[PDB]
Amino acid sequence: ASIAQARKLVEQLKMEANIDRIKVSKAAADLMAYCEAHAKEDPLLTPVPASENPFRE
Amino acid sequence: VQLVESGGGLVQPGGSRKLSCSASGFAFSSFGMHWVRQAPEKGLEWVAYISSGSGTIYYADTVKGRFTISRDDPKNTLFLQMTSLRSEDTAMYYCVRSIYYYGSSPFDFWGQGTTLTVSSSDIVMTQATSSVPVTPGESVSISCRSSKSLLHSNGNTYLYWFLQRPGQSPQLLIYRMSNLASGVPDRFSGSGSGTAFTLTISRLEAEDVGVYYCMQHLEYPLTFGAGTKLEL
Amino acid sequence: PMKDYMILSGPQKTAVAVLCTLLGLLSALENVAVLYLILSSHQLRRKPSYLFIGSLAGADFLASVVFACSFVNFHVFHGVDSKAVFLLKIGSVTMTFTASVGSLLLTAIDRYLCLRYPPSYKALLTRGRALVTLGIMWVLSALVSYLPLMGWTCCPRPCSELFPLIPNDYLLSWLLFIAFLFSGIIYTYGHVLWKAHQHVASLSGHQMRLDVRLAKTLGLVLAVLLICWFPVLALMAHSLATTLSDQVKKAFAFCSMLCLINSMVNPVIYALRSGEIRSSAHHCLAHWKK
Amino acid sequence: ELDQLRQEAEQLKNQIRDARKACADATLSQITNNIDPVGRIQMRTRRTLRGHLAKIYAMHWGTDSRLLVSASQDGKLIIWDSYTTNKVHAIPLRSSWVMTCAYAPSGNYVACGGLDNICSIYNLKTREGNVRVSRELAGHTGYLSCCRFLDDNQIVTSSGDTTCALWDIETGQQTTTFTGHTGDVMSLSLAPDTRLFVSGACDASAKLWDVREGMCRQTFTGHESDINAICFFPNGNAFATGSDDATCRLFDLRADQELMTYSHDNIICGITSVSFSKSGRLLLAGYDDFNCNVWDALKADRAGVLAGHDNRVSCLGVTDDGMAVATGSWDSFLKIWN
Amino acid sequence: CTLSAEDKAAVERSKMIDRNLREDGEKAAREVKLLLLGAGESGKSTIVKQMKTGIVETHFTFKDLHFKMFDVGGQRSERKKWIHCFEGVTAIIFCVALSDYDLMNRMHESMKLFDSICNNKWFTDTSIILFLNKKDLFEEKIKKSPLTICYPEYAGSNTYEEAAAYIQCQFEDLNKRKDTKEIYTHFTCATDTKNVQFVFDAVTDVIIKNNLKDCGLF
Ligand SMILES: CCCCCCC(C)(C)c1cc(OC)c([C@H]2C=C(CO)[C@H]3C[C@@H]2C3(C)C)c(OC)c1
Repeated sequence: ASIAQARKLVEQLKMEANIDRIKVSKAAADLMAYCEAHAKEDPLLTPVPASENPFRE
Repeated sequence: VQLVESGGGLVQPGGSRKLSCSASGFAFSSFGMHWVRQAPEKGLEWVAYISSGSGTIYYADTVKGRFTISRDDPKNTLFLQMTSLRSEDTAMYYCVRSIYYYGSSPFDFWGQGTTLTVSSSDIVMTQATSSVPVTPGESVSISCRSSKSLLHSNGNTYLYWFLQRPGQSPQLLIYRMSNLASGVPDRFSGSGSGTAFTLTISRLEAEDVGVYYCMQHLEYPLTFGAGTKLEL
Repeated sequence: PMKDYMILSGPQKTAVAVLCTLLGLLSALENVAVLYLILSSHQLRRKPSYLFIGSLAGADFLASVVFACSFVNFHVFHGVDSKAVFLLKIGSVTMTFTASVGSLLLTAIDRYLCLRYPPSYKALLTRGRALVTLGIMWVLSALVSYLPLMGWTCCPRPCSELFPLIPNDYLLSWLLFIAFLFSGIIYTYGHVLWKAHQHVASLSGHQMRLDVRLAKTLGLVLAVLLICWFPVLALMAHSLATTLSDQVKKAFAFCSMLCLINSMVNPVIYALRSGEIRSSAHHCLAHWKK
Repeated sequence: ELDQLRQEAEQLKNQIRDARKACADATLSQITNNIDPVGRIQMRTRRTLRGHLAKIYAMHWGTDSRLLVSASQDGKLIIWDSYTTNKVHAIPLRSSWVMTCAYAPSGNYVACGGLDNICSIYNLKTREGNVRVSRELAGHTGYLSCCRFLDDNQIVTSSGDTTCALWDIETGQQTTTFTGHTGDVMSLSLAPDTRLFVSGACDASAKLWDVREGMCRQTFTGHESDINAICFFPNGNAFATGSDDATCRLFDLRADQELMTYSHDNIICGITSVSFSKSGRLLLAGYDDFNCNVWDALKADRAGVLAGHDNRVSCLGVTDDGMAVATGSWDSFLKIWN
Repeated sequence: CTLSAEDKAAVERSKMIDRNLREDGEKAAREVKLLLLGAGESGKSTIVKQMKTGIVETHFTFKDLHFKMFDVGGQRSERKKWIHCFEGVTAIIFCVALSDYDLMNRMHESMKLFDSICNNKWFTDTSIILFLNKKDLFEEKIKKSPLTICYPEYAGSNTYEEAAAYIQCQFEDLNKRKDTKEIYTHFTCATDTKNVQFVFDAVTDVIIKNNLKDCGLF
């Protein structure tokens, strides 16, 4: 019955519990580095000249 | 998709005749339709154009006030009624379909055509090479030059290339100066700069033999050019 | 020449002056308030009927300001008027009042379309169609009203005592026009009540609320319109026929204040009744709190 | 027995939580405190897209960052030229109840679905000049909340049957089914590299799925209510979620936890849409208060607000080039901001 | 005009699409949409038979009024994540079986669903055309089984009229938005053929009230 479902849940949790986890600081630094590296290519963050902007009216 | 045409034949000068272009295998209502005229030995010349919904109807200066073009969307048929025919009107009239939206492929299909033989401020395009000898498997570059720059402010260079095989209706090769038409092999390529344009055919085959035309679509006395025949 | 038309004087002149000035001021204030409410609603202005009510509010505003100014300036101020300006004033008063009755008729037609074609009321009356019928009503009212500025200027003929420099031809023509519009209102509302009663009877057969509610509201509107406009129309008819030489001109001068009373009662009886206007007023008050 | 299975499950969950806590040495707020503020960013409605006559429930920018598709309850799927506000196509839907729409990356197909339990795929660049149903993929026992395109032949769909699936379009069959959610899946975001996707359901959890082996890799919790929006970070190792709890949360993949929570005391309304600006610095979240709030990903501070709609902002997408932000709302309008 | 020939033609195509969209929108505006949210499965099929997949759309006409009905009971999912799609529906047709006061109790499940729908934030103004089906079975069952099994408090006798009135009154009190919406009650059965006319009358009343609210009279 539901015993099979519970066993499947346990197997899934075991699969999810053996993954390699990196330090949260490294992930934060990687996200910061990605945001800083591509800041120049972000029209939303840094406004572009009116001529460059396709949606000018 | 097939666009069969009727009408034509011997007509006394000064007479009247109506050509019919039956449309099948596609949505005739949504497709703006054209009439391109090809003289017995000369090139292609644009005659008339009726938009979807018969909104805007445009004519050539030669046939203005003398030709009337109308369509019956429920019947899926194009009409080109023309009165007071001159001798310059003898030609093979083609029925050309063209839908217009972002990324569309205007002039994609050309009907077989109907032969009519009457009894006895435009952007001119020049194809200097009237004929070029060709050996199969080689590469050639057909050149077309425009009087007025065909690069609009929208960023699209409105230049179209066509191929007319011996005894066949024209087919679309490149639209907007670099866009391979659907079905055309990837060997064809097109380039330009606004006033001068080229078309390249790498690894040419027997099918590629024919006459090539360049058409402008920037303004609407749509002007073709004298073809470049590619013989072996 | 208006010397014979001078009848209002004394402490009576002072009382009617102050009261009519307050009438105009309060009417203009509330009309501009509701007009701003509909304009700045940003959702009620899209509705085809609330623009008809906004036109009624604007016509009432113009009526209040123009009639108050004209009456005070001409009677209690005893201010002399020139031909062009006097005729323009008469035209303006007639224009705004005829436009008010036209807006009332347009609302009547709207409320009749609500019941005659329920499922297609939104389709049969869009914002653009409402705008075009509003425009045609306004231009018809303006033409009929400003006729005596251009058409007739009291050529040698009798001219009505009650309206200096208005030939009795114009008075008769106006009276038939506005009688026709009032008849349209009282027939449209009658058909609305009849249709509501028929619908309520039809619903009751399978299973006294809608018909009674419409009866109350439409009856109040028609009753106030009649008790405000009918006396002055009756006096105008009396002026058309009688020798127009009596003290009843003083009675008319006092009684036409019922027209400004109708102007003041129009928005409380038309827009304040609607819950959308009240909700927009609450939102406006909340914004004003800042 | 069953009791020992439950005990093992809860012990494993406790072990996972202990590992998460051990790996959580610093907060993203601590690391991103020294960096410069995002600044007051103000956007104006560049274009307004009229024509819809009902509530817009989904939209999706094409890869050209010029053409976009909008879905509304009127049964109309309109393809928009954002540069000129020109309707290119108006596909008449068989079922007017549409809650998702996606533009294929190639640009040849557009798929929309909803309460009909089918997101039908439409062939745009076809002969005959008419948009026609290429394939009506059926097999879901609930509403299709979001179906997105991997290629021209594969499409992953999120349904209310607590099951997402990958469909092979030509064969019209479920290649792999993704099970594990205990609630209705309401959002679905594909990775830029299109090898895995994360789906948010009403169980207040977001699960990462591998589109090849077909089994969940990671389960992310933290929300107090149903998740209605999900979006991948442009880098690919993070994703943001929006729930009815009025909070956006950003989760990371390689550390398997939550980095920041994006909430404010003033806002209590749910979040229907979440999208990331290019470079991932800006997190645009569509709220129920008729406002498209613009957060900063690195600092929970609120960069700006896109207050231009009269009803709930159901859908929100950022162009691939990152030049425009288009927000659709239940007012039958599709405003593009820049 | 700074537009090329192709741009002008694209604008013309956009205008044609706009015109067709407006035509379809007017057609859908003259469309009356109704939600058929019946508790369980009792009273749904009988009604859809008398008056003529996630959603089973039913279209029918009566007195030249085009009605569209939606049978969303087959969704089998969370109702709160798609019930906002039906916001703005003209009326909600609710079917309540009357023979299930013996078959928790099925009428209590129906009352719970009535609470969920009649007091839902998306349906504050949407009226309810409540159908109390299975009349003959109720009449045959009440003479043997009293109403007390379903409702513990019932001062009325065992007569059919009093019990039916009590059920209707109960379902009326289930709603708290007395001013905004009105519940229409019809005691129908399999043999009844006036259900179409009742739906027409109730829908016309709902449309009249909505129009008068919009016009500002109310
Ligand atoms: C023929 C169309 C009539 C439209 C309705 C007009 C009505 C509201 C009934 C009116 C009443 C009235 O005094 C009672 C006046 C006065 C104002 C004067 C100056 O401005 C002169 C004309 C009389 C006056 C005091 C003698 C009116 O002047 C337009 C108008």
